[PDB]
Amino acid sequence: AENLWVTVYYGVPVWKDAETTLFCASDHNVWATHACVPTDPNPQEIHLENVTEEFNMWKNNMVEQMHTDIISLWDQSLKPCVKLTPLCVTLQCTNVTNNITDDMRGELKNCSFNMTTELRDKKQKVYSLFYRLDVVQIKEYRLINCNTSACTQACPKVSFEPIPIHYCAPAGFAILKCKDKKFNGTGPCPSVSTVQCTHGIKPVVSTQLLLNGSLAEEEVMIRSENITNNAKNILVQFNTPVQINCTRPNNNTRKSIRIGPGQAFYATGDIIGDIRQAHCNVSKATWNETLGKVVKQLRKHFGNNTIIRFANSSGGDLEVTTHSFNCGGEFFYCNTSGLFNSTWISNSNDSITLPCRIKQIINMWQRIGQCMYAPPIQGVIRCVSNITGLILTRDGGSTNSTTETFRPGGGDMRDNWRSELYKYKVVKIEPLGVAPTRCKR
Amino acid sequence: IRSENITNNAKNILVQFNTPVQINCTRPNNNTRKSIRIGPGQAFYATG
Amino acid sequence: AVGIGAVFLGFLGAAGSTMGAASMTLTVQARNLLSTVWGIKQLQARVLAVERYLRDQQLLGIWGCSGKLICCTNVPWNSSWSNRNLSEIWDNMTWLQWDKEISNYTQIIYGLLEESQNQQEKNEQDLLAL
Amino acid sequence: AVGIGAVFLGFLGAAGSTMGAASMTLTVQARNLLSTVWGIKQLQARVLAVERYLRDQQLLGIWGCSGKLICCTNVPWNSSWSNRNLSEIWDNMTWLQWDKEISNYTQIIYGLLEESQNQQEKNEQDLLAL
Ligand SMILES: *[C@@H]1O[C@H](CO)[C@@H](O[C@@H]2O[C@H](CO)[C@@H](O[C@@H]3O[C@H](CO)[C@@H](O)[C@H](O[C@H]4O[C@H](CO)[C@@H](O)[C@H](O)[C@@H]4O[C@H]4O[C@H](CO)[C@@H](O)[C@H](O)[C@@H]4O)[C@@H]3O)[C@H](O)[C@H]2NC(C)=O)[C@H](O)[C@H]1NC(C)=O
Ligand SMILES: *[C@@H]1O[C@H](CO)[C@@H](O[C@@H]2O[C@H](CO)[C@@H](O)[C@H](O)[C@H]2NC(C)=O)[C@H](O)[C@H]1NC(C)=O
Ligand SMILES: *[C@@H]1O[C@H](CO)[C@@H](O[C@@H]2O[C@H](CO)[C@@H](O)[C@H](O)[C@H]2NC(C)=O)[C@H](O)[C@H]1NC(C)=O
Ligand SMILES: *[C@@H]1O[C@H](CO)[C@@H](O[C@@H]2O[C@H](CO)[C@@H](O)[C@H](O)[C@H]2NC(C)=O)[C@H](O)[C@H]1NC(C)=O
Ligand SMILES: *[C@@H]1O[C@H](CO)[C@@H](O[C@@H]2O[C@H](CO)[C@@H](O)[C@H](O)[C@H]2NC(C)=O)[C@H](O)[C@H]1NC(C)=O
Ligand SMILES: *[C@@H]1O[C@H](CO)[C@@H](O[C@@H]2O[C@H](CO)[C@@H](O)[C@H](O)[C@H]2NC(C)=O)[C@H](O)[C@H]1NC(C)=O
Ligand SMILES: *[C@@H]1O[C@H](CO)[C@@H](O[C@@H]2O[C@H](CO)[C@@H](O)[C@H](O)[C@H]2NC(C)=O)[C@H](O)[C@H]1NC(C)=O
Ligand SMILES: *[C@@H]1O[C@H](CO)[C@@H](O[C@@H]2O[C@H](CO)[C@@H](O)[C@H](O)[C@H]2NC(C)=O)[C@H](O)[C@H]1NC(C)=O
Ligand SMILES: *[C@@H]1O[C@H](CO)[C@@H](O[C@@H]2O[C@H](CO)[C@@H](O)[C@H](O)[C@H]2NC(C)=O)[C@H](O)[C@H]1NC(C)=O
Ligand SMILES: *[C@@H]1O[C@H](CO)[C@@H](O[C@@H]2O[C@H](CO)[C@@H](O)[C@H](O)[C@H]2NC(C)=O)[C@H](O)[C@H]1NC(C)=O
Ligand SMILES: *[C@@H]1O[C@H](CO)[C@@H](O[C@@H]2O[C@H](CO)[C@@H](O)[C@H](O)[C@H]2NC(C)=O)[C@H](O)[C@H]1NC(C)=O
Ligand SMILES: *[C@@H]1O[C@H](CO)[C@@H](O)[C@H](O)[C@H]1NC(C)=O
Ligand SMILES: *[C@@H]1O[C@H](CO)[C@@H](O)[C@H](O)[C@H]1NC(C)=O
Ligand SMILES: *[C@@H]1O[C@H](CO)[C@@H](O)[C@H](O)[C@H]1NC(C)=O
Ligand SMILES: *[C@@H]1O[C@H](CO)[C@@H](O)[C@H](O)[C@H]1NC(C)=O
Ligand SMILES: *[C@@H]1O[C@H](CO)[C@@H](O)[C@H](O)[C@H]1NC(C)=O
Ligand SMILES: *[C@@H]1O[C@H](CO)[C@@H](O)[C@H](O)[C@H]1NC(C)=O
Ligand SMILES: *[C@@H]1O[C@H](CO)[C@@H](O)[C@H](O)[C@H]1NC(C)=O
Ligand SMILES: *[C@@H]1O[C@H](CO)[C@@H](O)[C@H](O)[C@H]1NC(C)=O
Repeated sequence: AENLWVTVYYGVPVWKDAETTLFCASDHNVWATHACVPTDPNPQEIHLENVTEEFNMWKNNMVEQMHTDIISLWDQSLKPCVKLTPLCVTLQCTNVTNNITDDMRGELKNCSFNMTTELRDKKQKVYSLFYRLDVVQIKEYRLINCNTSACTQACPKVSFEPIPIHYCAPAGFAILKCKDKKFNGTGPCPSVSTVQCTHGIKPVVSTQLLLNGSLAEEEVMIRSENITNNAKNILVQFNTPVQINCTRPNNNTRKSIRIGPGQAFYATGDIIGDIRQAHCNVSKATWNETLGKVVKQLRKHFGNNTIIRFANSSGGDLEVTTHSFNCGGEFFYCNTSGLFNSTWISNSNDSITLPCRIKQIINMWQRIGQCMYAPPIQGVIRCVSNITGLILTRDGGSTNSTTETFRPGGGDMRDNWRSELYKYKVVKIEPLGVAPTRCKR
Repeated sequence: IRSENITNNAKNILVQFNTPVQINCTRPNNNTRKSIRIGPGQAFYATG
Repeated sequence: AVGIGAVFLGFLGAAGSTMGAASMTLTVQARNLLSTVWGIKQLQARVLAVERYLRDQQLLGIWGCSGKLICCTNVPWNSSWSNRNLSEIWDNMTWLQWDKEISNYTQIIYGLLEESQNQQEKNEQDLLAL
Repeated sequence: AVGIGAVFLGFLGAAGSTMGAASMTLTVQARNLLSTVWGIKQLQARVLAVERYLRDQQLLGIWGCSGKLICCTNVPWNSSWSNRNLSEIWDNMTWLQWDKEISNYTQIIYGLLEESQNQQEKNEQDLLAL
């Protein structure tokens, strides 16, 4: 009676969730663009009407792929140049006290040691300036890493500056982007587009502060996998940036020592002029306004008549306890204590200065047994950056008290990538379909 | 009993049993182990 | 004829369109399907895509619809699978919604198609025997 | 309708069966064909399998039997190849024995099939010219 018959169609627009491997698209650097394809001058986007998709930032497979690719590129970049095997010798060290302030006392050590030469039957006597965090007493000191493993030197010619990278999908797969504002990273998105691939993402490595990121188009956004649980970090995205100016003012000097055939070690000769502490500056009124916006948004989730406290970091390693970043090739670790120190109750030109330290022996990723020795940078260094987000954690959270305390956090670098790839997902097409029609073979 | 060419004496003979024979092997010395650090993250294990 | 622009449809430009309108853009989707360790991964992805395409082509051939994008068959449509009439399907619904609705009636349809094709082949072979 | 179970025939399940019964399980065999240094070996094996499948499909298409598992043709059967009747072939012999028997008469059959297909195509082209 129906007289309707099955009919097969190939190439229908139907897709499903899937996982695959995206490839490069990017316009001497650590993040090698040589093995990455050039990007198209005019990217294309197709807005899908009447299509509402499901999104979840906390179960995105692209973050893991990005992390693995970044680590792999990092590993490849450090291969073809010197390994600092002979650096582990007994060092005779003294204090540096030539034109220093009251806060830099004991932070620098003038050390002398013996070293090999190009000929294996000759030795030389050399000296260099080391940081207090790099040497451990055995008047005799040794490098911190020799009792764990020998490890390489940073390679002078490659630069650490991040560059954008785009991830484009293979054939048979599509990338869907959610353009709905106020999207908190999980749930249904009604506005959807198909993009060949994403906007340029800078792999910025930092802790406790997201630098050179993206800004929300509507207002401050707060995201968390389970806001009720205190064990999950909270990601805060600003709508406007906060300028921060960091500097190392010491006039450093660099010298080269030939430690073998075609092998040179770069040491710090001496500092010309006064010695002062590297430090950063951030505006006070702008920070206060940003914190006001943040607490206003937090009151939406944590009650309207609750006291919100910003306090100091709990503790642990220097990297997790301090905002760690790279400026001008030098690794800064800084004590963001003057920022997250206040309490908020429901109801000109000075700037906050953070004095802070530099390091040379680096364990970038959370791994044990591989360092990275950064050669010194000659001369004064200054660098300006934008702060566009925060990674907070709720302390305690019991029902005994009516006050919520938030502290800075970090450590894991997957959260840094999660803040950029939150609005993208990958799907695979299902060309085959069956429908009713009135033929008969 | 299996062999590629049983007549030839240059070919090994494989014998497969139908039941096993238990064998008990032992070293009864109470050895002691110590570690010597021979370099950065390199340890050699010696008999004390 | 002077002042009107022209453009081409995208890979998934007809996703939001109705089934009747979306069925006229099968070639745009069909064409896209074909086209140290990183090289291994790319080669594996390409080989997997080729294998999937070959499997789809073989499945189409098993039903007797080889070398066609649209091939309407002899299997009748059961009312249990869907009760909506044609007017409410090809003019008021999209392909995604249709796939969602009948997602739990596909394997039986495939089996019926295979059996019908086998019966047709047997009947044709018997007819050619005369 | 209660008291009996159901199982599915496996790969090469009809190897010992007669040709007539074994010809009804072509799909199970057909479907199986498609689906650091070790990765190279596996990729090479997959590519070789794909190439073999494509070569077989091209050979089938050359004879005009494209997209078909059973395709009976116009070439008459010579008595020299085999004098056995149908009753002694499709009901008393297996595919392995049949392949063993006529192993030395295959290339001539392939050439005859190719020539017959070429002649049929030429005749069809001549007919369509009118
Ligand atoms: C957030 O973004 C902002 C802006 O995008 C970033 O700020 C920029 O940072 C870059 C990199 O530090 C900086 O570019 C440098 O400017 C210096 C001053 O002009 C240059 O001297 C420097 O060139 C040296 O380094 C290059 C490698 O990066 C070498 O290729 C080049 O030859 C130079 O090296 C010579 O000099 C050194 C030092 O004397 C010596 O050791 C070498 O042997 C060689 O002789 C770069 O061009 C931009 O100027 C910054 N822009 C602004 C507006 O400040 C900021 O860093 C980002 N934030 C984070 C956290 O990354
Ligand atoms: C670090 O120590 C070295 C060695 O003691 C210092 O180099 C000496 O500097 C004095 C001048 O103050 C010269 O007279 C000596 O000849 C130098 N010694 C050598 C071996 O060259 C160096 O000045 C010290 N640097 C700092 C910052 O204290
Ligand atoms: C570099 O090596 C020389 C010798 O090759 C060291 O001088 C010796 O120092 C020890 C003390 O550790 C004395 O007991 C020896 O008598 C010294 N020998 C000579 C010939 O002077 C020198 O100390 C080494 N340099 C450093 C910085 O340790
Ligand atoms: C978010 O976290 C809270 C706190 O853990 C979860 O609620 C708890 O769930 C566990 C499950 O075994 C219970 O034992 C606790 O008693 C619950 N505590 C409270 C305060 O409810 C909550 O389920 C999480 N959210 C989701 C969606 O899983
Ligand atoms: C951070 O702010 C301090 C002031 O709080 C700056 O110190 C001044 O720096 C200027 C340089 O142009 C000098 O002229 C002043 O004499 C300094 N004043 C004091 C009190 O130190 C410092 O330079 C700023 N640093 C950065 C990186 O912005
Ligand atoms: C960070 O540095 C920038 C530039 O080095 C500062 O911006 C300058 O501020 C002065 C004083 O208001 C102006 O005269 C300049 O025109 C500004 N230049 C630029 C490029 O903006 C900024 O004030 C500094 N911020 C902090 C907190 O130290
Ligand atoms: C956050 O502020 C507290 C309070 O000042 C810091 O606690 C101090 O820690 C130092 C050791 O580094 C002690 O000498 C002080 O006595 C402590 N203060 C008090 C009042 O007891 C805490 O260290 C700060 N956080 C970080 C990461 O430095
Ligand atoms: C981070 O900065 C804060 C603020 O300067 C430090 O807290 C001070 O620590 C010293 C320790 O010598 C105390 O004497 C001060 O009283 C502390 N200030 C206050 C306001 O309590 C803190 O120690 C710094 N972090 C680290 C690890 O040193
Ligand atoms: C910090 O943020 C400001 C504002 O977002 C940036 O200035 C903008 O830069 C973009 C570059 O694509 C321009 O299109 C805008 O017109 C600029 N806006 C203003 C108000 O200047 C600035 O470049 C950022 N700095 C860093 C280092 O990222
Ligand atoms: C098994 O081994 C025997 C011993 O080698 C083979 O017999 C020999 O074959 C060689 C071939 O040149 C002769 O020169 C010897 O005189 C033969 N000796 C004997 C005692 O027969 C025998 O052929 C082997 N079996 C097979 C199947 O090859
Ligand atoms: C192998 O056999 C010998 C005996 O031929 C065993 O020696 C005895 O071991 C037991 C251990 O429980 C002692 O109590 C006896 O006193 C031993 N007797 C002698 C004569 O040595 C030996 O232990 C056996 N070893 C194994 C591994 O089975
Ligand atoms: C170097 O200075 C530090 C800090 O004042 C002090 O603790 C240390 O004992 C000094 N070492 C010397 C003078 O050898
Ligand atoms: C190396 O020395 C430091 C300080 O002396 C110590 O904390 C660390 O545990 C040592 N490494 C190992 C592998 O024991
Ligand atoms: C915010 O995230 C929660 C997570 O459970 C989700 O339920 C909610 O729908 C999100 N907000 C919006 C507007 O979708
Ligand atoms: C650092 O020292 C060098 C060498 O004396 C000098 O040329 C340069 O001007 C100094 N830098 C500053 C900022 O004074
Ligand atoms: C923290 O805030 C309190 C305000 O009560 C202030 O007295 C103290 O100096 C601040 N400390 C820092 C390190 O900013
Ligand atoms: C081997 O020596 C250790 C240390 O004295 C002892 O604990 C252990 O029991 C000894 N082994 C035997 C089998 O007695
Ligand atoms: C989207 O849906 C509306 C009604 O729900 C319909 O009028 C419109 O045609 C649809 N979009 C397209 C591209 O057909
Ligand atoms: C095996 O052979 C016997 C006799 O040759 C025959 O009866 C039997 O049917 C054969 N097996 C199958 C599965 O046909």
